[PDB]
Amino acid sequence: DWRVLVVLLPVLLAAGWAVRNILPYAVKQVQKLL
Amino acid sequence: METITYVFIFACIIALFFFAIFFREPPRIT
Amino acid sequence: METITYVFIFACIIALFFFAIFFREPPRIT
Amino acid sequence: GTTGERPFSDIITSVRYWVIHSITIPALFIAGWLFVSTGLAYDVFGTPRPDSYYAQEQRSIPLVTDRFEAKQQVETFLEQLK
Amino acid sequence: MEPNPNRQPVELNRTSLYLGLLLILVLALLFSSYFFN
Amino acid sequence: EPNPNRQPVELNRTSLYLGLLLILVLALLFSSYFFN
Amino acid sequence: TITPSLKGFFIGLLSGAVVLGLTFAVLIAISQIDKVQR
Amino acid sequence: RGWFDILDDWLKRDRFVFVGWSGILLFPCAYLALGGWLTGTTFVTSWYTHGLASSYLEGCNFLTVAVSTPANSMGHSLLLLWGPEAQGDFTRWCQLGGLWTFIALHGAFGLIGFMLRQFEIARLVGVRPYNAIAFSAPIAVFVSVFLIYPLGQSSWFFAPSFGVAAIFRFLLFFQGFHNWTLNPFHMMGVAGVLGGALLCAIHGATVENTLFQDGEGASTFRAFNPTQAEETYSMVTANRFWSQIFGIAFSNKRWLHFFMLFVPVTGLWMSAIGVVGLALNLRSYDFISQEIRAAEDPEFETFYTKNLLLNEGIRAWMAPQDQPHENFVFPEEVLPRGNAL
Amino acid sequence: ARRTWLGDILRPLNSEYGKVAPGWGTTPLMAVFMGLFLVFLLIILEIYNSTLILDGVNVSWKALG
Amino acid sequence: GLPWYRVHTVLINDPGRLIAAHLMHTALVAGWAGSMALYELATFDPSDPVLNPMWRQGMFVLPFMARLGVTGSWSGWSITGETGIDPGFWSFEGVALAHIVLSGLLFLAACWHWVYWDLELFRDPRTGEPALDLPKMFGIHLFLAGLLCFGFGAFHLTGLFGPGMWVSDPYGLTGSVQPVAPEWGPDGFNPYNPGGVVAHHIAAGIVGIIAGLFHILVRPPQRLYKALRMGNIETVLSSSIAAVFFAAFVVAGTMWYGSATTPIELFGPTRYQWDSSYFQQEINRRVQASLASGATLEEAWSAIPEKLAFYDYIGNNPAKGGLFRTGPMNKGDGIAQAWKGHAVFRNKEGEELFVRRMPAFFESFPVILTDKNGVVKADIPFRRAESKYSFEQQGVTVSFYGGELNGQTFTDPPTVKSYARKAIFGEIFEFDTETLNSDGIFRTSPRGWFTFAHAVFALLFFFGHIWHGARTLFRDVFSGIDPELSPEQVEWGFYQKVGDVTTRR
Amino acid sequence: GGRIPLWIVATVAGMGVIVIVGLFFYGAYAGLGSSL
Amino acid sequence: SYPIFTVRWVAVHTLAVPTIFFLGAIAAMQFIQR
Amino acid sequence: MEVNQLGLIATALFVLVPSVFLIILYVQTESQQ
Amino acid sequence: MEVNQLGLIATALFVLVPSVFLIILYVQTESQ
Ligand code: CLA
Ligand code: CLA
Ligand code: CLA
Ligand code: CLA
Ligand code: CLA
Ligand SMILES: CC1=C(/C=C/C(C)=C/C=C/C(C)=C/C=C/C=C(C)/C=C/C=C(C)/C=C/C2=C(C)CCCC2(C)C)C(C)(C)CCC1
Ligand SMILES: CC1=C(/C=C/C(C)=C/C=C/C(C)=C/C=C/C=C(C)/C=C/C=C(C)/C=C/C2=C(C)CCCC2(C)C)C(C)(C)CCC1
Ligand SMILES: CCCCCCCCCCCCCCCCCC(=O)O
Repeated sequence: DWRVLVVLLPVLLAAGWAVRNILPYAVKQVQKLL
Repeated sequence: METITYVFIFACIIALFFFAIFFREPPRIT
Repeated sequence: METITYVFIFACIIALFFFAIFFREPPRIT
Repeated sequence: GTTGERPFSDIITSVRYWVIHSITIPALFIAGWLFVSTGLAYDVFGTPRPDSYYAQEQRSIPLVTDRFEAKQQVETFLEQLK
Repeated sequence: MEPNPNRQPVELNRTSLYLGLLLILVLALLFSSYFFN
Repeated sequence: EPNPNRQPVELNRTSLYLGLLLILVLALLFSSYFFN
Repeated sequence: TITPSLKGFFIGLLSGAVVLGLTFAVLIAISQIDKVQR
Repeated sequence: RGWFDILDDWLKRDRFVFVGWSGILLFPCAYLALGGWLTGTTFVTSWYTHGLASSYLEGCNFLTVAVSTPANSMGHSLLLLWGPEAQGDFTRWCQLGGLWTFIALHGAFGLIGFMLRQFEIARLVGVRPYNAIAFSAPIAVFVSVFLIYPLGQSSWFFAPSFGVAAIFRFLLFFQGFHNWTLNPFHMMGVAGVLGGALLCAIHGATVENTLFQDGEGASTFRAFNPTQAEETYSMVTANRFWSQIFGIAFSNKRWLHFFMLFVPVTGLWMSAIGVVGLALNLRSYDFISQEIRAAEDPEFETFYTKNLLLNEGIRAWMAPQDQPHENFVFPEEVLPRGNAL
Repeated sequence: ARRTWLGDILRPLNSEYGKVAPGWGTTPLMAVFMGLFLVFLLIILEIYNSTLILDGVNVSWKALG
Repeated sequence: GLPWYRVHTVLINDPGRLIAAHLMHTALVAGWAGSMALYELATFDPSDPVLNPMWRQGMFVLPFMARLGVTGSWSGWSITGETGIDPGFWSFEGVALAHIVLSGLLFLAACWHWVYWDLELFRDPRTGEPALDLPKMFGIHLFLAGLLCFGFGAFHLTGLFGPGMWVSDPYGLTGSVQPVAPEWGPDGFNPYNPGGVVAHHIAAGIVGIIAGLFHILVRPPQRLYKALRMGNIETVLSSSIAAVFFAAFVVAGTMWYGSATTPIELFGPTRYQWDSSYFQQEINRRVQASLASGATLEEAWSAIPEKLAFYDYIGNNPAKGGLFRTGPMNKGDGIAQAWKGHAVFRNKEGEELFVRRMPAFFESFPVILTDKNGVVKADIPFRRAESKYSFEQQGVTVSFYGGELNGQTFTDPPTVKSYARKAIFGEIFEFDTETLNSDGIFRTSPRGWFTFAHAVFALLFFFGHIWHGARTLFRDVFSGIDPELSPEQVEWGFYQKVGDVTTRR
Repeated sequence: GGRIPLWIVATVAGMGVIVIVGLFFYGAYAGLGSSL
Repeated sequence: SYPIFTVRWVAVHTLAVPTIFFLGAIAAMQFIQR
Repeated sequence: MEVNQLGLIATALFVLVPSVFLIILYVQTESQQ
Repeated sequence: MEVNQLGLIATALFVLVPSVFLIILYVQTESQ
């Protein structure tokens, strides 16, 4: 039902926001990992 | 006989205290 | 309990016979 | 005396850490709040609301008394509320 | 046949004797009430 | 300042057997009278 | 025959195999990627 | 050097949190036992198994929340999520008490995982495995109390529920029904726990008050170096002090620290034996000689008879609400009561 | 050491101390039987527990007649 | 020298004297069996298997001889009550004497192996050192175990060449030793199906023979030999202890819950039969049938076998004892003599009332009488001044059907309460308390004592497993850790893999 | 790297704990579990 | 040179993420009325 | 008081048997030195 | 048979006490 999306939306946005600010630095890590 | 037994065991512990303190193996340094 | 006590003592004596014979101090010509 | 991970004191005093987490922390706090304020927590877990421990004129506990009909017993208790 | 070479002396020092007697006497003091019941 | 009069004591295996035999046979004799 | 609790037993058995196998698939992949250097 | 050795390599990497092969069992089970308890105490009722509220959602506080035992009607059912009682319905599973078995069973396997971790790390580092051996005592306590004890009784219902006040209720149950304070195996446990706490305090204090002056600061902590060869306190002065204060003293540093292992571990093992007896209602409830005399002689009174009256009050007064499945109706006139109260 | 008639007969039975098969040997096959035995003990446990209910298996004293 | 707790380690590298010590232990255990049986025979009363069965008398090994087919005495009695029987040599007495002779023979063998410890069999032929090939020994011993397990199932339990085993009806009324056919279907795993016990020993016995042959012919993998220290006899001790505590937990559980191998005529009822009113439901079923076919109340209850009524009594419930209440159950409530009859309570208006039965948890319990609907109608009050439900006020009477008191009614309130206090225990019996000077306090049965001892040993053997397993895997540091242990090896980050010096950075 | 001074992180975090815990104690007197 | 995602990172968030969610849910509970 | 009679023999042997064991071990240690 | 109850302990100690004395003397003779 609808209450599940209301509960899940802040989490997705927080994970979305973290993925944005960190993506350039995560990509370097995967790489130096040859 | 049970009073005698309790008191007997208790008396043995007190006597053991005496030997354990005054007739211990003396601690000797190094 | 008295029957058990009599038999226990008798059995210890037979055991003593075994050790006294087969585990004696051997007589040595000294 | 280090195993190669970044020191904690360096992370939590860093600006980038606080950029990410000043969003991620309130979001999680708000999500948990909504889990309760929407009533979803009652439904997921089957926890009685203050109005549904008893029927109106009822002072008997709805106690499960059968091992293999237990699920059905709960369900019958719930119907007797509505 | 040689004598058995795995034999070892056994020891119990005086302090261990005091500890063991104390253990046994205190255990007897504790359990004697339940034996008499 | 140890005491010069101390001596070791001895009991050889034969004396143990004899002594154990005395005690067990004495117990076997008197036990009937103890039980009465 | 095939009772409801026997189906559930198989459900439980399959679920555990999936959890165990997925866990070891991940552990093996990571260990291949990030080896220790000797 | 195949996939097994490559996995061995990765599990045993020196990292902030050592993993190891034992971590495969420990970390899932520990996390789930702990997460199960926090989930249940925050959200899950005990209305259908006990007639009790038991979560923060219901109005309870940290002292009164619990993950409560299943209903007596479940017997010793494993209460698997997919089993015949809940039939895969997560909600019914919570209401029937499934979180209790979840926590107890995952907790048990987590304890195994932790003791294997102690073995694993000790082997890699090169020390003797005595920390693992000492941990046998918490394991015996957990399994005897949470598993063996309810398995001897009618159902899981009579195991301890996982909560502060629920455990308090467990203590009082055991007084009134088992007369557990009278049990010599518990008394040996008491002596091991209080003897351990004594040894802990007295040893810590002794070291701290026989320190060598190894620096000039008034804070004496700074004057220790983990790689120094020298003892940081005087065993000789500590021995003299205690010999003259108490009559006897330690003289062997190894015996002392072994004895500190020995005393609380042995105590816990003894109490576990006593609970195994109580699984069968094999109590030390009575002294037969006291009861024969007191039945015949109404002027004979001891602290022993005084306590049994207390036990009888506890049983009659808590049983109806504590064992709701039994439908005990005790009319007022049958309740044991002294004068006025 | 003392030789005896019976000792000479049993001798080859105590003569391969330390002999191993190379590497992992039959360890994979062992693991298969261990896994089968686990599932088999689970079934026995859950029948006794009444978590696994099988048709015509009445886990009760009344299965004596 | 050796500390006291290590004296027996002098056997670790002495296979001969290890065998001698193991022989001495085996002699002592068989001798205990013989002595225990003789004691039980000197104290057992066989005159009433109904109200004074073996399990009311504190018999412990007698039920285990009976379980496998030994049922009679050279004195002419048998435990099923049959009289004028000839059991042959394998009476209780003959079993006892066989174990005593076996104990004496093992004792002599122990002497020989201790004296002649230096047998060339025990020496590695290449190195001349004492050595035991533990992998092959395991295969030989497993093959032997498999043969015995199979033989015991195929011949003894089937009756193909042997007596069978104890079997009975679901209510423990008509037990006897009978040959048992294997149950090969899924009901063979039903713990209450005796046929499964037969199939188990045939199937597992073959598996043991096959696995035995495997372990004789196939060497352990090098990986497994080194991991489990298969050159070290203490690894066998560690795993043997684990197997043994596992087995001990299983036999404790099946004793407590009941199975086809723990019948109630040999060990007594379980606590769960009290919890579930297992015998009371069967009794009511029979009375209702007698009532359905027009028999009177007196006739219906009189048809109830005393043996069945004696099961429906909390004094035979094994969860009613105490740790230091010693001896046979007869020492507590007394020697049961007769069923007094079934007590029926009625109030002044003729409603049948029911005494609330004592639950096993409670050392004492109030006297509360209810109607069929659970509504309280009478009790024995504690505080008298505001009593509403006294027997005096409610006119409670008791009548008896069947048994000794059949057809009698009592109306004087103190007699009626007296029977009401007994009725919380279930069916009411006449006991002899003088013969044993019984003190009136419930004791547990052999089912309770066996379970207690084996659950406690199992727990303690868990610690033995952990101890000797630790000693096996950590042999090299038993006496202490390396005095040259590098600080770089225990500090963090020096090595990539913990304790592996080849992973230095 | 070392931007936000640690002592400021500790103060704000510590006052956040105080706020959340204080709200739980306020809740002991209001609504569910208050006895009213 | 420091990695961002580690075993440590996982363990930390495994605990920290549901903790904040739970504190949010318990905070809301303080305003429930009967 | 009507106590279990065997309590006395049980108590006496409980004390005596392990105590004697320890005394035996201690005295023969001393005569080694 | 109605025997004297203290006869068991009297017999038991009659055996144990002097026997233990001898054993103590003998074992310490052997270890020197
Ligand atoms: C180390 C990890 C671990 C361990 C030991 C356990 C242990 C347990 N869990 Mg937990 N669990 C875990 C991780 C773990 N869990 C994780 C990661 C999750 C999240 C997904 C859960 C979620 C969870 C829930 C929700 C529940 C449990 C439950 C249980 C219990 C019963 C499990 C069972 O019957 O298994 C049976 C399964 C096996 C033993 C698998 C063995 C596989 C064999 C070796 C091979 C089989 C081959 C396969 C079937 C063939 C494939 C066929 C295909 C081709 C068709 C037990 C105590 C239950 C419980 O606590 O009830 C009270 C329960 O309801 N677990
Ligand atoms: C002087 C008072 C005193 C003392 C010192 C003790 C001492 C003891 N009591 Mg007794 N008790 C007393 C009075 C006392 N009692 C009285 C008056 C009563 C009333 C009759 C009782 C009733 C009583 C009962 C009913 C029981 C005890 C038990 C015990 C033992 C508990 C041992 C232990 O640590 O368990 C603690 C538990 C463990 C060690 C289990 C393992 C725990 C794991 C390792 C925890 C892991 C935690 C996890 C990592 C993180 C969780 C965090 C989460 C909170 C957020 C101990 C011997 C118990 C016992 O005998 O056990 C056999 C028991 O069941 N007592
Ligand atoms: C058609 C063939 C066949 C048949 C009909 C049977 C029939 C039977 N087998 Mg056999 N079996 C067979 C073939 C067969 N077997 C073969 C080929 C093997 C391989 C060699 C075995 C190996 C085997 C074993 C190993 C066992 C049986 C058992 C049984 C019985 C099961 C009922 C029972 O009481 O379980 C009761 C037993 C269990 C339910 C197992 C519970 C295990 C627990 C849960 C493990 C936990 C231990 C742990 C330390 C817990 C301690 C702490 C705890 C208290 C918390 C029954 C007589 C069991 C038995 O003898 O019971 C008396 C048993 O243990 N069988
Ligand atoms: C598995 C072992 C086992 C079991 C279950 C039984 C069971 C039974 N026996 Mg048998 N018996 C056994 C072994 C066993 N016996 C052995 C080995 C002997 C030879 C000594 C006997 C000799 C024997 C006789 C002579 C008699 C029985 C009788 C009985 C019955 C009553 C038992 C009773 O009152 O217990 C009482 C139990 C206790 C009081 C518990 C004692 C446990 C103590 C408290 C433990 C000590 C704790 C320890 C010191 C702590 C220190 C640890 C710390 C230092 C670390 C019962 C059916 C009696 C009967 O009715 O026969 C017809 C009877 O007269 N038995
Ligand atoms: C088949 C079982 C078995 C076997 C063969 C052994 C064998 C051994 N053990 Mg292990 N152990 C076991 C079970 C077993 N243990 C169990 C169940 C436990 C947990 C209690 C332990 C705990 C344990 C420890 C902690 C230690 C050993 C040690 C040893 C070694 C020296 C023992 C010694 O000299 O004792 C000498 C013992 C005495 C002189 C007197 C003991 C008297 C006890 C306390 C009471 C006696 C009761 C009665 C006589 C026997 C009742 C039998 C009952 C079980 C039925 C030896 C290799 C020692 C070792 O590793 O040394 C290197 C050691 O330190 N064991
Ligand atoms: C069960 C289950 C599961 C799981 C789950 C989980 C895993 C969970 C988790 C959970 C979590 C993980 C949670 C957490 C929470 C937490 C919290 C809630 C906390 C709180 C705390 C606090 C309150 C504190 C504070 C304080 C104080 C008070 C004082 C001092 C300071 C401090 C700060 C410490 C699953 C899914 C499988 C499914 C099935 C079931
Ligand atoms: C030489 C010979 C002979 C003889 C033999 C004999 C005579 C034997 C005997 C034997 C015996 C007769 C044995 C017995 C044994 C016993 C024992 C082995 C016991 C044990 C016990 C115990 C171990 C116990 C313990 C305890 C107690 C005391 C208390 C409680 C707890 C318990 C249980 C722990 C003949 C003629 C054949 C032939 C030729 C040769
Ligand atoms: C041997 C170790 C195995 C441990 C694995 C843990 C098992 C994983 C459990 C996760 C299963 C949850 C699925 C529940 C399905 C219920 C739905 C249904 O019954 O229809």
